[PDB]
Amino acid sequence: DRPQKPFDKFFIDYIGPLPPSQGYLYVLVVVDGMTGFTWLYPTKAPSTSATVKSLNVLTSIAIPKVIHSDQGAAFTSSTFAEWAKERGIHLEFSTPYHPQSSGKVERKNSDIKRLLTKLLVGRPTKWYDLLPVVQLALNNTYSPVLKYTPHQLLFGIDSNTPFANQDTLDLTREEELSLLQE
Amino acid sequence: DRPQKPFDKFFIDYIGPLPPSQGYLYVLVVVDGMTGFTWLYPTKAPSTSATVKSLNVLTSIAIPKVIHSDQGAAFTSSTFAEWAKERGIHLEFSTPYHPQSSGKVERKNSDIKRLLTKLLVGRPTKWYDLLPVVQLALNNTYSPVLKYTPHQLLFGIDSNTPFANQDTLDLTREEELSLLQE
Amino acid sequence: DAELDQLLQGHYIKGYPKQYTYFLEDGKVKVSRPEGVKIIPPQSDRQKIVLQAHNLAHTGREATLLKIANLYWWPNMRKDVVKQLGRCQQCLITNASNKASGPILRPDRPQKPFDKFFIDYIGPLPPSQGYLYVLVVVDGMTGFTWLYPTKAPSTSATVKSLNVLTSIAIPKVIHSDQGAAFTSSTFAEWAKERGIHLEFSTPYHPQSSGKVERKNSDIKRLLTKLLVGRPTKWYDLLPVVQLALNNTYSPVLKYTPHQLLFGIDSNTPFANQDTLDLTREEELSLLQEIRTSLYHPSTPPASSRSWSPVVGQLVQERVARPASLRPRWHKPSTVLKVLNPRTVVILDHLGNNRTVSIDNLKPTSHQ
Amino acid sequence: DAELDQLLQGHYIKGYPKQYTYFLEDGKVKVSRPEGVKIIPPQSDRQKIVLQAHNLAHTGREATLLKIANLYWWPNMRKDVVKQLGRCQQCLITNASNKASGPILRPDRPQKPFDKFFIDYIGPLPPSQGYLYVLVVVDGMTGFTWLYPTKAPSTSATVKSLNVLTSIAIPKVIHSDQGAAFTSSTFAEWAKERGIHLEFSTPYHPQSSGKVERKNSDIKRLLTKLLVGRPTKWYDLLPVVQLALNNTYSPVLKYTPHQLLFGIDSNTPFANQDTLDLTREEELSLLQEIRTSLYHPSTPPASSRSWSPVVGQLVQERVARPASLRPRWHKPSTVLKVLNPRTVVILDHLGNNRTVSIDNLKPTSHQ
DNA sequence: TGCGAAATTCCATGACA
DNA sequence: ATTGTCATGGAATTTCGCA
DNA sequence: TGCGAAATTCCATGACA
DNA sequence: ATTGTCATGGAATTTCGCA
Ligand SMILES: O=C(NCc1ccc(F)cc1F)c1c(O)c2c(CO)ccnc2n(O)c1=O
Ligand SMILES: O=C(NCc1ccc(F)cc1F)c1c(O)c2c(CO)ccnc2n(O)c1=O
Ligand SMILES: [Mg+2]
Ligand SMILES: [Mg+2]
Ligand SMILES: [Mg+2]
Ligand SMILES: [Mg+2]
Ligand SMILES: [Zn+2]
Ligand SMILES: [Zn+2]
Repeated sequence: DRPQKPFDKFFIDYIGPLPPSQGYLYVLVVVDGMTGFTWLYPTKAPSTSATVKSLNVLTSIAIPKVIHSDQGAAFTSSTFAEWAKERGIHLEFSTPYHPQSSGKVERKNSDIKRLLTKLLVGRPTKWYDLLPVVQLALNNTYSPVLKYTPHQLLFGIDSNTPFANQDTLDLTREEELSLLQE
Repeated sequence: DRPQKPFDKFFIDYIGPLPPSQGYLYVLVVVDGMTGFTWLYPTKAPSTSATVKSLNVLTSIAIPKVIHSDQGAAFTSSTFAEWAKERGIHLEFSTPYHPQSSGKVERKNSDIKRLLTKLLVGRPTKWYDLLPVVQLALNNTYSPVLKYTPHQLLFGIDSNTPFANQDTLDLTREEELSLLQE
Repeated sequence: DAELDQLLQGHYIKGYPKQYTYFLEDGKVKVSRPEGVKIIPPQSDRQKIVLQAHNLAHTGREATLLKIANLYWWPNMRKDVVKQLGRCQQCLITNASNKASGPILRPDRPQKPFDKFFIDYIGPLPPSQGYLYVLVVVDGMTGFTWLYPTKAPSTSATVKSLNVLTSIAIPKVIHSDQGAAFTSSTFAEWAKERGIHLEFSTPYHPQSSGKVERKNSDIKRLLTKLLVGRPTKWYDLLPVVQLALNNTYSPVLKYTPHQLLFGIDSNTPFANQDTLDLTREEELSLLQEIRTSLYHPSTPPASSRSWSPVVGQLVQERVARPASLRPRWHKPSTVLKVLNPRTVVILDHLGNNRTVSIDNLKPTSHQ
Repeated sequence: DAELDQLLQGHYIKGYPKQYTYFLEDGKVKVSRPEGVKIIPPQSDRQKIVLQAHNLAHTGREATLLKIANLYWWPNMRKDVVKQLGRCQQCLITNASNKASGPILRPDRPQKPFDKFFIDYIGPLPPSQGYLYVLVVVDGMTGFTWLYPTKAPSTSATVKSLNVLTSIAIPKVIHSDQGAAFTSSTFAEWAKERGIHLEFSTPYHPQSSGKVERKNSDIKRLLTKLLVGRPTKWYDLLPVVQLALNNTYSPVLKYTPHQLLFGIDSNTPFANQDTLDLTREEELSLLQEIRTSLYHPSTPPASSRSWSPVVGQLVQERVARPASLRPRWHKPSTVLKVLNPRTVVILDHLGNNRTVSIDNLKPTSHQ
């Protein structure tokens, strides 16, 4: 069988609704199944329109062979199906109520939901400006299985922003109190 | 002695006052003593100002060594003297009441006064437009003494406007009647 | 399809080398080439494939082929690639030429003064006494120059200035570019009344008026030097510059425009006095020989990849003032006549006959 | 005067050849030379004579000498002529150079992606969805290009676009020209906060940004072809062009900017499938060698009359936006340091240190 | 009949929107 | 139906002054 | 071991205001 | 303290298919 490659499969999902940050409420998460590279796009709704608008930016850089998602409404619409067919993208859906991706993708999506929470506390309405530095952190995180960061697997080079200092990724006792109040 | 050359001596004089043609009343006549070449400049007065203004046009093409004129007021002024000294032009005046130039210049000035009269009749207020074609005629007139036209002696070439047909230069009987009425 | 059918069983077809194994896989005829396994599409599908590869970025020969070669192979692929490039109207009118024009002509200097005038306008300049432009008239044989300040590059201002100039002599031919002042019917009537033939440069090719254009450079260069540290009052300097340039030596000619015109200096500083003992007839005799012995340059060597026009060839005229994001070249047109190796008549994109310089032409690529 | 006195009696003076008869006439020392009889002015009058001849039309060496030679002669006349030319401030700052710049440098391609970005603005363009400009960001190593439409070539629009770009990776160095958007202190602070070194081209030398400028040509060329026969709605085409150019083969490289960046094509038409059986680690290994073996051009041959800068030499910087009838060159200045054969630091005409390209310099004539 | 230096010629460079 | 041009200053070449 | 033709490479040309 | 670049298509060169 052919070895797994970048752009073979993109895993997409929505995170939200979130506190409004400059008008945006959701984050469309795109993860490459082979490298673990992550793209974060802020949208104003989990709609096909906002999904096509954000994926048009991504597909102007690289086009995946397959897009995998759950049976979310924005992804099972006939409009999004026509959008994927025009670009030669095969849509692949997980079973309803049985979300299935891959171990590397599952853990990657875990890190994103946890990293977003750790920085949402204290600045719940400023996460729009933080999305760039969040992507850099996620894509420069060392992978214990592959022993390479997503940046290294996608570009074949080291990065100018290595993240040697790891955030606790767990909420400190003071961050838990300031979160239960929100 | 050195042979006579163009630009050795310019003979200048005023003709007028004339009927007003587009605001001009006089004609400053400049004749090169060697070639007989003639320049005609219309002025509004026989003043030093109008003389300097018209000779500045001519001296931007060629500068004579000597300018000869009569004791006219515009030519004996201290202003015109300063003008000639700045350009290295030597002023030379004929005796008062004894106008003296040269045979070729005397006859040339005769032709100009006669040719102007022949075309003044019928169109006394349109001689301003005719000054170009008058200069061409004068400068392409065959010289019986030198057997060359002024144009040929100044440029060393034949002209694209040879004047083989000679005007009578005398007023026909009908032109004399239409002149005694003016 | 039928051609590919006999290839799978092992029969030879011209163009397909025999030493390769042609097989079938997934309903497509494939071949094991050194670069890898490629799909051999049927003849009826190859034009559409070349078009889809080209249309990605409207790429030239090699960049379009490198795309097709990633998936397909068939005999003489570049032949089909070039065939589509020559039919793509967008590439033909947008791409640049990679062939330079042939070497310039050095037309013979006019034999006599007033044989040919070159005229052109300089401007607009800083307002000086209400004047903005300068009419420049250069005699082709001598380089002698007349300067006339005008308020506009208009026909009326051109006629008024030339009526003053032609007081001294009438030229055979007046050469100018195709500016509005010189192409108007009013200016043509003015020239016909005086027996002057009007000659026009090919459009958008100031090299054809290079006689005046070069003189325009000297006029501006001197005006600049005289105006350093002063406000740009150039109106009163035009007679000064006219006299200065007309009496300036050309180092290659060893004469000034004034000397070539008159055969003798006037009462200007540093006037030459060599012919002082000669008569005027002897002086004019020497002048007539000096005019005929003047240095004349020859055509330079052609560049290594130049093109010369041929009757019937497909050429394209450059767009005059192309708008933003608009093609720089007109649609292809045919050369009707070759007036000289640098000038042709074409069947214009509107249906008219047009006389253009090859500097504003490119040969249509891919025939 | 005393030097000319001993010459009339027949005594020898160095510089004056003995085989000529030096005599006196009209109170002036004259000599019978082959060209004729010339006046030998005293040494104290020769500087004024050269000045009057030069100032007629501010002529160069030979044209000024041909004037003086009409009347005067003295030993080493051109030596005194050149001495005045080097002191005439008007000629030094108005005349053109006749020495070309040395051959261009071909700086090494950046070793890795994101080692050096080149950025520049395209515009203004026809209004499209309210947008007028395009931010072009080219990775120096790969040629991979990002396009961002903006309403102005402003720092604010530049930062907003680069914050989106740097979501994927942070570059070591960003190179740009000295436009207002990139030289503002706000942009410098933005780069310092992210550890990005800002590199700037020498002023008025777009060749130094030739990486993007060349990419700007391909962007406009493709946009033109896609907009033929259509109104210039280019806003919706920027993502199309960005993808098309990033996946276009460079015929000399044999790779696309996408392949040099990722080592593998994505789901684009005619995607290359050669490395299909390799693992990603084996694929990246091959990519690391492909990047190091890319073709690199060398410095071209110098032209026959080129000049290279030397420390202490007198050079002149070109005037940026010279007004009408104003000098094209600044006053002479001294080369302080030679960074490379094409770049120097000069003591600017205001007293500052300035880093300029030799393309905007000329060596001051006559030393 | 030849030398060193001055004088002359050569010509690449650039600018005429 | 029309067409490049020429000042400029270092460098290359020729000429000059003298023997 | 060499031929004719196809394939590849070479590179001058021009345009990025 | 900084530096030209590269798509393009005929032409020149190399390689291929075959013997
Ligand atoms: O571009 C012009 N010159 C520039 C120029 C370029 C090369 C050259 F070898 C000589 C030159 F002078 C130019 C024009 O484009 C022009 C037009 C068209 O706009 C109409 C009328 N006159 C014009 N003159 O006089 C011009 O000089
Ligand atoms: O003249 C420009 N290009 C033209 C150009 C010329 C030669 C070359 F090899 C590449 C080129 F692109 C140009 C500018 O003059 C400019 C200025 C100055 O006005 C400020 C900011 N950007 C600028 N860009 O981007 C430009 O391209
Ligand atoms: Mg013009
Ligand atoms: Mg012009
Ligand atoms: Mg720029
Ligand atoms: Mg630019
Ligand atoms: Zn095309
Ligand atoms: Zn000067």
